Amino acid sequence: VAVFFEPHEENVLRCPERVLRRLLEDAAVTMRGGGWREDVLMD
Amino acid sequence: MSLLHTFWRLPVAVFFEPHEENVLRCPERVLRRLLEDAAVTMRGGD
Amino acid sequence: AARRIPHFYRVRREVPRTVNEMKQDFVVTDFYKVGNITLYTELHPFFDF
Amino acid sequence: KRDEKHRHVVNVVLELPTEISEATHPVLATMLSKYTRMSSLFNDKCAFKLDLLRMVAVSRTRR
Amino acid sequence: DYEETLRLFKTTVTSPNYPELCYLVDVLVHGNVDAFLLIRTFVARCIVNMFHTRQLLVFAHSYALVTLIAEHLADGALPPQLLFHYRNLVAVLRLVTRISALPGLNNGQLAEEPLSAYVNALHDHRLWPPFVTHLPRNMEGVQVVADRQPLNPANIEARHHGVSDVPRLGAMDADEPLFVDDYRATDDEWTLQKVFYLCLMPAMTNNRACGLGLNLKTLLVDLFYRPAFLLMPAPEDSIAAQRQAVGEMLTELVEDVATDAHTPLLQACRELFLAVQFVGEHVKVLEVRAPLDHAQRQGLPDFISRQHVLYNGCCVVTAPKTLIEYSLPVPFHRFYSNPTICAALSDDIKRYVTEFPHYHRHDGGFPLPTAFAHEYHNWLRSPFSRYSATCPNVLHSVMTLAAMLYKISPVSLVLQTKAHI
Amino acid sequence: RISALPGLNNGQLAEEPLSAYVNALHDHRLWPPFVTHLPRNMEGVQVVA
Amino acid sequence: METHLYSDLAFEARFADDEQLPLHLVLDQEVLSNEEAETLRYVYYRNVDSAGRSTGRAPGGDEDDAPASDDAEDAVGGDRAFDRERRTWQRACFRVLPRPLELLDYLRQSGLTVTLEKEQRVRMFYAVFTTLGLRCPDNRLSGAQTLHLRLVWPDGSYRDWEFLARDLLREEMEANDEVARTDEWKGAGVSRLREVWDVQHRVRLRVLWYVNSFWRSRELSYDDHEVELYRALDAYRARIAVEYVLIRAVRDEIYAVLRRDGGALPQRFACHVSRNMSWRVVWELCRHALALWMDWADVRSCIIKALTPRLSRGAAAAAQRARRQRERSAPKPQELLFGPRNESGPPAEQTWYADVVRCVRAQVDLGVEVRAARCPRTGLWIVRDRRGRLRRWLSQPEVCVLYVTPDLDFYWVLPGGFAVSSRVTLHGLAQRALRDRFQNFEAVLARGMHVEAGRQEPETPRVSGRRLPFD
Repeated sequence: VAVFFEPHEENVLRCPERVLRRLLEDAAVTMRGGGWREDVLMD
Repeated sequence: MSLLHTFWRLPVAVFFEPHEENVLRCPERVLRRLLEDAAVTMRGGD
Repeated sequence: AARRIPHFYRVRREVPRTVNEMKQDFVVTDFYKVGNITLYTELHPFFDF
Repeated sequence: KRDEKHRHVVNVVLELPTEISEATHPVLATMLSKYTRMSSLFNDKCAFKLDLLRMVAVSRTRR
Repeated sequence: DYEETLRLFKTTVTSPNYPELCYLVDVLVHGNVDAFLLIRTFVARCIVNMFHTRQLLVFAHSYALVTLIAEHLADGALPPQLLFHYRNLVAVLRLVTRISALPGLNNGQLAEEPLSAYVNALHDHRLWPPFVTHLPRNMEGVQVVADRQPLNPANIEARHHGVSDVPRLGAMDADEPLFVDDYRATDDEWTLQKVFYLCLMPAMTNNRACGLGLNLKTLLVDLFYRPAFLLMPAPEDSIAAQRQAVGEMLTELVEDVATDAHTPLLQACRELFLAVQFVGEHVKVLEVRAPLDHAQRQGLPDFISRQHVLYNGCCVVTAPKTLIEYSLPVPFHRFYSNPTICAALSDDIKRYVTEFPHYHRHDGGFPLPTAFAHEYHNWLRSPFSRYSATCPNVLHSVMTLAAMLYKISPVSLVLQTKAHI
Repeated sequence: RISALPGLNNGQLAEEPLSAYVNALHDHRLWPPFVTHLPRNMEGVQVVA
Repeated sequence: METHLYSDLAFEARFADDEQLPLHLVLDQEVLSNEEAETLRYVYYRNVDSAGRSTGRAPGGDEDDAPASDDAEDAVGGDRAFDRERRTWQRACFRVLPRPLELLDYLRQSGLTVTLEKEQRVRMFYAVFTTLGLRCPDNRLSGAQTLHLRLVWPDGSYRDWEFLARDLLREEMEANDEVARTDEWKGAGVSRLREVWDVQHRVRLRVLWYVNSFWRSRELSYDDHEVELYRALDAYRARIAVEYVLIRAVRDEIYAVLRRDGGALPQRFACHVSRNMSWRVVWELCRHALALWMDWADVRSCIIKALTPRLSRGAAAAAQRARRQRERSAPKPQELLFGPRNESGPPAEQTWYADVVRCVRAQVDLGVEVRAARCPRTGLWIVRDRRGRLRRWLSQPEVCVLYVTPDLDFYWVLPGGFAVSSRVTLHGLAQRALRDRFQNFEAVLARGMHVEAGRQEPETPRVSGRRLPFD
């Protein structure tokens, strides 16, 4: 038998600072990379 | 140690078949092995 | 495909069975009994479902 | 000139030891005549090595 | 009564100690007639010596090697017994091919296809042998896929072994241009290949076979880059000097296997060396897409069948030990998918098998890679693996496997029924 | 080969495969009388010296 | 056969006004499946010049070149844009031959004298015959023009192919009682047969050149300027990128709102959670799943599939009606006691489309349909399958799912239902690109269907070769 918490509007899943840092660095690298798929098809 | 924040201040005991509701059953080993296998899989596939 | 073979086995997750392979493992007379769950797919000799 | 590029392809790319010189290997010179004509494919030196190997093999076939 | 040869085949194929150089010479000759003719004496002496020291018939793993051995090595260099064993293997192939078709009734053609092809899949060109050396003569409905798209006749470009080809060696890892020898297998030898790989091999090996491919480019530029091979004049000093000249790997490979006293080790190494000029390329896995024959095509018209074959590869029955680090295991078929061989060849497969011991079995239930795992779209399905995994090694088992490929088409049913089969 | 049931034992319900449940010759809990190497797994097996 | 001759006659009749010359096409099992040939309804073609302008839109530029601004009321231009795109598409005459044949033998067996250079037989399991036109505004034809091809099936589904003139006319322009035109047409025959490929190199189709085609005699001029073809290439690049820039906009919106909320993600889908699950692994799995979705997103992603019905003409009137029905005060007692019953409010269930990505093994699913309803006791979302079954992929720890609503609101979901919510910004692109690349086919009346709209579909016509030919 395990205990679980019931969903509701108030609850929230927080983010660690390091994880958010890594996500935003990946987002910036992806935006600056310029490896667009339509560019691959045009190539 | 707190990343989840809950409205309800006291948890309930799980019941009923998995077809009735969505629950997160999650052994630590299962999750860790899943992550460590998935990480390399994304890298595989000018 | 010639070099990505280890990547498939690199993850330690099971691979589900298929209907035909499950159909193979029944004895001749045991095949027709109600315990055979694969009978609902055996609609045609020349075509499998 | 040509000495720099020739020494490049024979030493930095082919990694062949110095004691095997030009006059001691005529098929080597014949291949080097065409090897320098391409400026790319100098990263997988094993390809040039293999071509030199099988051209040496071709030379010593009595047929 | 060809039985004594089949017992020899069973003993040699299931042998753990099957020699290392057999796979290497198989891929070096690549199934090309000229390459075998260049190395004709070496393979004959190796066969004689290996049969003398070990009571087995080597070279049995590759169809091209055994058929060229049976043909060319007949004139000389072999004793009559071994030649008769190889000829008996070819005779078993021919005997079962006679059973495959219906020779009495198949006089005619339908839609410009031979009437025997409609009866049995052995005679159908849309069925490919799992291992390929040369492309077939017929490509009417066969779309061969190399990377994504079907191979236009412009992407297939013949290799010429005599002069240069530096960019071809550089392109070895690449896939899209399918380099081939300028030869095309005829329908008869196509049927023989299909027979050898589908009927004979799993029956004799009990489905314990496997396929592998080599990083041959990196292997040869260190196995043969020794100065002894470069400076070949147009030996006999000492054994140790020969070993130092030739290298540790080749010494391990060849030392006692082809090195009779009438021809020291270095001469055998040079014989193997001249054959390298027919170098081929890296191993590749090809997908075969083909719609069924015009009689089978009445139902499910859009059924494009997916089939997978190995090109520039090898069929092996035991894991190598001196060629481990330069080899890749490629289980692709539901035959040739032994978990043990590929587990010994690669660490990741070994860990996957040790995690899931129930996959260690050999009844065709081993999980093929998701790319190859299309059972329904294949011509051969689970019952073939299940039957072959426990069948006896009698020749009748081979002919039973051949009989199971009789087709379901209405014309095939007519031809079977008129013969009262 | 004869000890197990090769045509039916394709499955799993623990760390132990189905072959462990059908024959004691496969499962790791029955050690051989003479041993030099300790086996791969000892989940529910303990050695007392 | 008869379609090509009739199309030659018809294009000859109308060349005075339209100035389109006919191009005869035959297609085989490489472009369409046997089912699609057996069930083909309409074949359509559209011409795009070297400037990227469709034949049927104003030459100097149109208001469709202006961008659209995300509002459902003026939904990507309303019905007028649909009418314009209807006007630009032209319909051809086509025939279906379902039995296997080879064109050389079939034409020799017909009255036409083929005269090809070599007697190489070309076999095909089924043949669909069609003839398309390409417009030259004057006696000059350009090699940078591109022609689009569409095949339409009774379910409203369609596929798009486009190829440019210089492949269609690579060598053709360099090769330069009373008689019925049918007689000399058959007696003159055909001699040149070439293979043409789509720009993406995805479809192979054959073109036939009948020597007695009327377009021969006009002594028309042809040329292909290099800058003109460069313009055609860059315009094609602009056309092909619509779905990918939309997906990138979704990516940037996801990252922007993930930055804005400080990484704290509130729950929007109802699922039970545990305080003692390791959520760091969940976060890293979310990162990997997001990267994989960025990689494998396709033209059939949920965002484009949801954008597609927004462009239909019914959307604008439906948006007006829905907004007016929401724009209501409390109802007066008079209307409650007397008169008609109240207008039915929006339903408690909705139809959604979603993209599901898996991290355990490389696998995504894109054209997934899901039904959405709100759980009354908690006010959160519950995802149900099309048959009514509950979707369990929310519980599965290896899965992240992106949902898109009909009103272009999208939810990004990691395990536990904790979600990231933002609106789609279709502001980035001109109305012309969205309206040209994706739009639902609107049926025009033909044989075997009721004239009264909305009636039950009769048996699909299904011209077939497995039966004896019907007459």
